[PDB]
Amino acid sequence: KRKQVALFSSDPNFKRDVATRLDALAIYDVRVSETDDFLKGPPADTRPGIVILDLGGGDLLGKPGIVEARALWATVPLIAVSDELTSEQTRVLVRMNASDWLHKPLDGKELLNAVTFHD
Repeated sequence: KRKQVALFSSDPNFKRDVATRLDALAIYDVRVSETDDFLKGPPADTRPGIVILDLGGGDLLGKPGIVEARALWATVPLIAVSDELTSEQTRVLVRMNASDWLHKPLDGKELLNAVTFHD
């Protein structure tokens, strides 16, 4: 019934605030994990609806098989959250085919607009 949301972040403030915001909307089943858990792809016991990936400074974009790991998630919408990136990092982000590029600190409205657009 509820739309599964996989959230990946190494920022404790961001994890708490995004899970609280989406869980207050009641129509989302939100799972939270470390940024590098994204590389593992979806678990066989789940059915992802949306992925929220907190890239931070963009350390994960320099990981060798990152664009291939995105394909493990098939065509689920991907919401990318990051601080400012370089052109080289923006290239990887473009290949990762995210529907939204949110800049930290994200406002309430911007995240809810990105998630509800795919509903």
